[PDB]
Amino acid sequence: MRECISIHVGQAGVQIGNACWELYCLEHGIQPDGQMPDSFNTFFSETGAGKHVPRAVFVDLEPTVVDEVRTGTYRQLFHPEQLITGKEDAANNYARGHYTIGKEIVDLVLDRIRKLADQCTGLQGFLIFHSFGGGTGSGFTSLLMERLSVDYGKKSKLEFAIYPAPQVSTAVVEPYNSILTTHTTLEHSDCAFMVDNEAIYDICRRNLDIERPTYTNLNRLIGQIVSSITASLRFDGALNVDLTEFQTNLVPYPRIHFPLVTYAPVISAEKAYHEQLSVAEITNACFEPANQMVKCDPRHGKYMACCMLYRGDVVPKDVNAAIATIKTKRTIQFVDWCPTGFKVGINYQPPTVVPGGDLAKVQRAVCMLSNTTAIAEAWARLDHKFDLMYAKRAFVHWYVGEGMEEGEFSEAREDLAALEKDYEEVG
Amino acid sequence: REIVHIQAGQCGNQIGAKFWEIISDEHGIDATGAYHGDSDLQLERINVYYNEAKYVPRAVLVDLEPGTMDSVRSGPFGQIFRPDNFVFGQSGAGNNWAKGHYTEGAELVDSVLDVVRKEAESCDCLQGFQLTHSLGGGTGSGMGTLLISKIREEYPDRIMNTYSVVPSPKVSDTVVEPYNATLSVHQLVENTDETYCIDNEALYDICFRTLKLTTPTYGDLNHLVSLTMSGVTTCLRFPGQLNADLRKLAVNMVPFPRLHFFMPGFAPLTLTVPELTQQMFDAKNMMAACDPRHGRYLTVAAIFRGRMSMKEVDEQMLNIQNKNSSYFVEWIPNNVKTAVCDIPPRGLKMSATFIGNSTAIQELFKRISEQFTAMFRRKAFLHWYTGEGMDEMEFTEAESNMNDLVSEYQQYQEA
Ligand SMILES: Nc1nc2c(ncn2[C@@H]2O[C@H](COP(=O)(O)OP(=O)(O)OP(=O)(O)O)[C@@H](O)[C@H]2O)c(=O)[nH]1
Ligand SMILES: Nc1nc2c(ncn2[C@@H]2O[C@H](COP(=O)(O)OP(=O)(O)O)[C@@H](O)[C@H]2O)c(=O)[nH]1
Ligand SMILES: [Mg+2]
Repeated sequence: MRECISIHVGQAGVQIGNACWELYCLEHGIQPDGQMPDSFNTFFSETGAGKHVPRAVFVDLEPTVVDEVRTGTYRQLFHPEQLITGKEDAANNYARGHYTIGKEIVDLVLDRIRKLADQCTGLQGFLIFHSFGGGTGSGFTSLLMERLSVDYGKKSKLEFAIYPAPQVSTAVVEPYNSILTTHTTLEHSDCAFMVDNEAIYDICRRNLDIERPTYTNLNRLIGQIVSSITASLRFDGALNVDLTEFQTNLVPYPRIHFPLVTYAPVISAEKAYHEQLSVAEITNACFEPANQMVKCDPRHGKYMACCMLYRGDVVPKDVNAAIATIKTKRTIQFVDWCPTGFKVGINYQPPTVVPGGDLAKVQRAVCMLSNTTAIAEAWARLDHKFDLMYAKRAFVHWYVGEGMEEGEFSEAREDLAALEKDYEEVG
Repeated sequence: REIVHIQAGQCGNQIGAKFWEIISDEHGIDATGAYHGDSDLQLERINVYYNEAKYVPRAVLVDLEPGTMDSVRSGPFGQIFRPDNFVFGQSGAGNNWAKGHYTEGAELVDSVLDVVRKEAESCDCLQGFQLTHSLGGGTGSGMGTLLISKIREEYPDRIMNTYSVVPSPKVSDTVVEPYNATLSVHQLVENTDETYCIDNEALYDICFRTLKLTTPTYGDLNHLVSLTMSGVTTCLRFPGQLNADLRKLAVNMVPFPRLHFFMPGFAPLTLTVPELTQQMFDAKNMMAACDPRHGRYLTVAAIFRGRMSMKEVDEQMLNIQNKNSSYFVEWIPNNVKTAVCDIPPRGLKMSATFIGNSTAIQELFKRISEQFTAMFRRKAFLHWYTGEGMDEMEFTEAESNMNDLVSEYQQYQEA
């Protein structure tokens, strides 16, 4: 039996993890105290009294976010030793969270992770949650990955990174941190699932009819998506049964491990009067650009692989009919060096939503993970913002004066340049 | 997480007292230090500026004139500060920078440093210092800058912030003003991370023209200074995501190590969201007496306070950024950051604050240069300085570095 350990880094990582683990508790039936009146052990551990303890490590350099959990509704679900915290944060600076401030707490975090890992028997790998635009979620995440690759070299290290957006941005140096962490994590990670904040913001404004979405709504939708992704690893499915299967199915080459994720349908709570959507409608909505999580134009790019994961009242023959209908569209172009064919895994467990949330319960849902070249369009948007700034050396001193060499700004950028070429040669 | 507040000189004390009074009225603390508010939002992050024991400010009071003790103690909030933190000397400096930097400042600086250490060492996690003073005096302008030098030599990793005010001819018209202003800017350039360039010219212009007060006293200017301090500190006082601590603010607003001089602005000066957004960027509300349309903003922070539609705030921000896109730099993407707070200030049901790192601030640094040159060619009163141990090479270096800062601002203006 194989199990997985979650690592949550920074404010964004911890806040996404709160919603995620809350939703896992509702899905499996675990009470907030850990009492549950199978494969769910992939994310939980059993004690003598029967209390289910998540394999979740919450890491932050500022106590404000973690102390929201140490006294929140789920304050009794996590052991206090799993919720690691420091007094000094990175202050939206990759160098602070990487070389000086994160170096103070990396040994403690690694010791805690080793403690959780020793309690496991067949460990697969780690699912690291973080953000690109933050000092902690970009510096300490990359430092932790570099540390884990020496110890847990054989364990897969997936990512759930939050792509910055101007509408909710907290710092102006977000592209700096996005490029810098991407350079130092591109080798150690093996399948990174990126989510763009502006896509979630647009979906919340359009579908959920929220005039000014807050982190609560975005976190709830992202928790829904992450649960839909990991339901294959939690409910003993027939596809993506392990972490290595994710690399096998979605990452043909080591440097292109950036799948694109789509989730359908997104329905406001007040719109429950609607008739339930058929398999064909949600399958078609998978390919629309109104339901994407990283806004781009996949119709231009070339698909490498595509895994579709259904949930709810879903019939296999209807899925096959939807596949046959979809495979006859000229906008779906596959790379000739990869076999042209979808992968479909169907889960019969109904989707679960948080009561009192803005997402109405649906009879069926679909999550589509496709490796496509068009996602590089989201990379260029970063690099431009990088090139507009490093050209004048703006905010560079904030990084060099805190223990990092200036020559790493260019190298990192150069790496992503090759990354961009990696998508131009393949496509 | 906590900020140690220092205030030096007559102007420093007379603006800091108003600052503490206004933020105490906002938080709910009365003159006795006891909380008498109605919301927990007021005390969510009150430990930033207060110590619990009753809530006591972290203020360290410094002067070379003993009378300013009583002038602060006779105030409505004079009895809430720690009586041990009043470090006021006997022999005043007057209006000479060298006296406050080499002879009289260097004698009290040891005791002030010990008091600052005693106040700072109690912090669980000190985040930085702030220091309210004047660039036109002898006690503030010299002794505060010497204090900053000592603190940075003692606390290199802590953010150091100031709320300096520069003199104006219509306010004091003293002949030795540009010497003190230039020599103080020469020290704030090298040993400071954040500075809010408050101008007495702007305050006098606002009080005379817009407010129609025929003879604006120091109280009228100090009211505007207190409003400015409250507006620029409401982010650090109440919970939020923008400018959480001093270092995040510095990283957000300071592109280059020396370009850290800021342009405050407040609205309304004593009415809906679009009117606030139009007035907030307007030149009549600036506290540095420069036209923001002369140069180009490097970074902008807009903080709104009160009960407003945040959707309307965002739409107005985008509309202004589109209409005034000719005045924002294209090489700093997304340089205008908007924050909203639900606690309005004292006496205003709706308010707006603007903090702008802009190149037009060099205009002010031109004035202090010009007024310097007009009395440096003839060596008007330099013998008042060399008699205190100063040297004229320091004057030349100060002028040269201020001119170099002006040149850097102009380079990044037309870049
Ligand atoms: N969707 C969503 N995005 C978030 C959330 N929290 C933070 N972010 C995004 O993350 C960016 C900043 O990165 P953070 O991870 O919050 O930075 P941090 O972890 O606090 O580390 P520091 O930079 O040192 O403060 C912001 O621009 C937000 O857009 C969240 O709860 N939900
Ligand atoms: N706006 C304002 N400016 C002041 C005030 N007091 C002094 N100033 C300015 O500060 C200068 C005098 O410096 P001062 O602080 O009195 O010298 P010091 O106390 O010895 O450091 C004058 O040019 C004034 O313009 C005040 O209450 N409000
Ligand atoms: Mg944080």
